[PDB]
Amino acid sequence: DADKLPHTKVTLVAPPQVHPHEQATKSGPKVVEFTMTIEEKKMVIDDKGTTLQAMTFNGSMPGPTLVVHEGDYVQLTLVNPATNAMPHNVDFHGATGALGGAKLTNVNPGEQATLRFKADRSGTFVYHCAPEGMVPWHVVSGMSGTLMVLPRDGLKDPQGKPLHYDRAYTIGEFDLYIPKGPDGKYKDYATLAESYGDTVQVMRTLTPSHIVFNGKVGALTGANALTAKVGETVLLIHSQANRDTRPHLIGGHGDWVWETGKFANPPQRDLETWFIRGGSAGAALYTFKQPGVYAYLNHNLIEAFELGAAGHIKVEGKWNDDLMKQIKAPAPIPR
Amino acid sequence: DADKLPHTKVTLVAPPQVHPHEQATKSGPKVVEFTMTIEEKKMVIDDKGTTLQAMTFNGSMPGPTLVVHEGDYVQLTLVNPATNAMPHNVDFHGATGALGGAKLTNVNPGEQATLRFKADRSGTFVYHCAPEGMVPWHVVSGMSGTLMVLPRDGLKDPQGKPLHYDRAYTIGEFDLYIPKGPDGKYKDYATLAESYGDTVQVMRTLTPSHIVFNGKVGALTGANALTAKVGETVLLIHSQANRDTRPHLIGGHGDWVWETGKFANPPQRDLETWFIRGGSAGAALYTFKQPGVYAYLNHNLIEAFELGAAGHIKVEGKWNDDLMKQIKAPAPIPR
Amino acid sequence: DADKLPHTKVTLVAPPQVHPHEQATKSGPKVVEFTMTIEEKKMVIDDKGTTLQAMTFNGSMPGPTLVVHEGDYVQLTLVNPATNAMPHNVDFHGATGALGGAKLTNVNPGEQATLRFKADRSGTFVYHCAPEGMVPWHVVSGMSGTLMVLPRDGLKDPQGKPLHYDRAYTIGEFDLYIPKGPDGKYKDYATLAESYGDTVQVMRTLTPSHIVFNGKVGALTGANALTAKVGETVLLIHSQANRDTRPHLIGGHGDWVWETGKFANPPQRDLETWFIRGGSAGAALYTFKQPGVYAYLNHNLIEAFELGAAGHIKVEGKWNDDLMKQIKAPAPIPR
Ligand SMILES: [Cu+2]
Ligand SMILES: [Cu+2]
Ligand SMILES: [Cu+2]
Ligand SMILES: [Cu+2]
Ligand SMILES: [Cu+2]
Ligand SMILES: [Cu+2]
Ligand SMILES: [Zn+2]
Ligand SMILES: [Zn+2]
Ligand SMILES: [Zn+2]
Repeated sequence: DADKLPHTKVTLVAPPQVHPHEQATKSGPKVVEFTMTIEEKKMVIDDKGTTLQAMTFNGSMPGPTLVVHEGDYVQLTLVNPATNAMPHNVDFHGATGALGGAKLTNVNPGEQATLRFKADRSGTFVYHCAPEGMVPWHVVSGMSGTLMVLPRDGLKDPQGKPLHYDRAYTIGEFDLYIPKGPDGKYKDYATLAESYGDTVQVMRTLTPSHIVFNGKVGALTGANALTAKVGETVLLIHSQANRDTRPHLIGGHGDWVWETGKFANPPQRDLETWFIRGGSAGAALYTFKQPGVYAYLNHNLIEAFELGAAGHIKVEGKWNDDLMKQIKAPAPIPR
Repeated sequence: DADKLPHTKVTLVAPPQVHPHEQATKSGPKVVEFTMTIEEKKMVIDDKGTTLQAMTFNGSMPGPTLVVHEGDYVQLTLVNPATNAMPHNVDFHGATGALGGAKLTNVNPGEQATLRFKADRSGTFVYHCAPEGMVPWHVVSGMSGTLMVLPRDGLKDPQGKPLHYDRAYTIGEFDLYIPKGPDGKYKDYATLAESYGDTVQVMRTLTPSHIVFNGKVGALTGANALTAKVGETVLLIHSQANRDTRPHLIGGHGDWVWETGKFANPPQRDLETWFIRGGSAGAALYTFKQPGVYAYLNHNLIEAFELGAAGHIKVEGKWNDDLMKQIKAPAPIPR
Repeated sequence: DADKLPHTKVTLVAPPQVHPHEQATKSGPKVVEFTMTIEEKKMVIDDKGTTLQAMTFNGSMPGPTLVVHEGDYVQLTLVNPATNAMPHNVDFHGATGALGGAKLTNVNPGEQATLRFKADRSGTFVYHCAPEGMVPWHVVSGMSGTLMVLPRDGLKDPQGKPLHYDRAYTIGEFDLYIPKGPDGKYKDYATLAESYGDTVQVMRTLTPSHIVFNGKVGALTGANALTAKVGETVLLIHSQANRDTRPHLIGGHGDWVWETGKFANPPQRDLETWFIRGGSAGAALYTFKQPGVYAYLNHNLIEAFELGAAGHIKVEGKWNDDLMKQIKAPAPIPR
């Protein structure tokens, strides 16, 4: 039992990376220790300077991804610094009991707490803040991320054959509800508490003002695009703690996808577009076969291109004419 | 054939309970007789006294759950009392032909009819009212429920091993479209017919004013919370006849879930959040491992906490520190 | 390799039909040649004369369905006539690389191009136009359709047993965003370019004005209903390039359904309602057992009956009292 098991300490990393870890392991169960510190801050979320009175685990939207193996215990120290204004907690969907841990992690500014639970189920699971009476506001303002519980012998296909990834990326998709004033301009609030009432009103319309990957329009574009090479297998972890989304890799596929995010279930293959239910994290593997700049996006194209739910993946390597060839380039229609 | 088979008479019960029944059975096929009586009534749907000009099977939202086994015949007498104002009918998604039965059950006030069909497919299926030219209005006003067709040898896991539940609960989730007047207050209508035009306008926005379990905000909370004990397996039947939803048990899981609701298909395990397509009923099993008060809700948290799509499950038993332990309670951050 | 393979030329047909083809085949891989010509035109989309400044492949919403087999190459000549005003391209979700082909098929009016790709994955896949900076507008205005890549040995059930259809129908479901002027009437635009800004504004609300099958309210009703007979198996291909939908056959089922649309995955059986993710095509088989006029629709009933997402299937044959019988017709309630 957990008091007799070896402990290990994991250092988290900022999205869209994921901290180093093993897939299949010869290691036995451990109590894996993590720490997160809550940061409330105002963030610029689009290219015209709109701000969000935001709330984060570890300073980022999403929070960092935590990786353990089935049968490990997650032991998180949750810190709420006195520089914050609101109480916070955490609800791990991967956990069993006490509202996912929320009941045992209620921290006011200047407080901290330590929760342990058993990661007895494999998969990608959302975690998110959930203070009594303020749940949706904390979630939509940025307080969510992914716990990935890998099977002890790695991922498996529907026939039980081994699957793997060579790199992993974590994408959180955030439906935002930014209020507007009488002039039709987005409101800028001096404090987090001042944004509340107006935000609730926008939330109740069910219409996001912005839907962003990793905290801002274009977060995963340009110098910040995801990268890969031909022949590399990428795992794309996609979390949406509040609202449905439908990920698609343009010019690629989901080779093996667990859209409900639970690795004891067989994956589906060859997907064009998959579905992440609001309140869950899903996972797709894809092995790149062509070089070039791919778009990874929500395939409600309005939500992607107008509202912000789209990123890029820049892939190195040799073009393959067997998979795709320009036979005749654009030219005048023969008369 | 059906004319030669034994008949049986089932007495229905009000949601969220489900009438007594066997799971696996040594019984052969029967014609299972049911009766439902339509009631139009005005209902209070939230905590500030908003009303809905409602339409129900048997007086409740949802209608009662009807349970048979694969190969039985359902024989429903549908009664429309003269005290009602509108014609009604029923469309069983579990049935084959004549618009699910709608074409054969058109009853004006003061009329009744009796439909038989063969329940040749296992699963949870929506039934709902569907009068020509008035279909969405009758559905959104409350006229739906679940037919559960159990396999004759009970539920099975993906390996064909037996699954069971110890108790069953039926949850209907209702997207409501309550109109508002020039003062921004919800309108109160003296008759059902007077609510129609204004409701159609709100429906066409696709934005529910309220999204409730079992007919009202808080229906399944307080003295009306669902109950269980540690070690008990609960079946949660979830119907949504009009709009998608994404059920989640906070602090629990879907141990085995048929989110499309069709028991001949293997279930998925370990789900955090599952998806009920508008126009379907799904089913989840969960075995409680921790005591305490769980929330069962739509994980669009705005739809749950702002609009009403959330209930509670109060669970008796002994806490398990292996699954979850508070290691350090909330306390000042060490300086 | 592709340069050494036999070529074949397919003549496309207008939806809701699908061009003649084999299911299981003894044929080896071919380069299958297709041509499509883009047509921009103004279309009447409802029964009160509302117009859409539309954009189509081959003159129809959806574009025609293209059918090949796994291991074939699709070789499409894309023509953009000088009578069109906008540049166009095509993104095949069934293809690997260069944004699905979009990067290699950018055609201005008066130009054409020829793309080849390998159809290495079985399933129904969306194709759609995707010009840089104009993607959602081209999609929502009508520029999408289905590529069906059949397994070389036909469709298979979860046990690997053979499945087939006797006829196939292709349904595209289009979320439209028609602007309105100060009088609350739908705007009519003299050119395609004039509709742009106003349409973007409506798109950003995420609320369709109309949601139609095959380009108009009632497209698949009356003289244009789909047809079948008792004992015939129909394949219903359903594409939605932008927005989720939830198909349902009223009085029927999805006997075998691939709702993600990818034939290497086992289908689900007995579905009441299935789910097509925005940005995908799905496929259902159903064998008719009762005659009569069925409704095939999106089971958000507001989206179906108010906004237009519903069609009819008129089925010939003999009624079966075993599956369904009117026991007592509507009559006065006994006193
Ligand atoms: Cu918080
Ligand atoms: Cu949650
Ligand atoms: Cu009715
Ligand atoms: Cu229905
Ligand atoms: Cu175009
Ligand atoms: Cu696409
Ligand atoms: Zn690799
Ligand atoms: Zn039990
Ligand atoms: Zn046949």
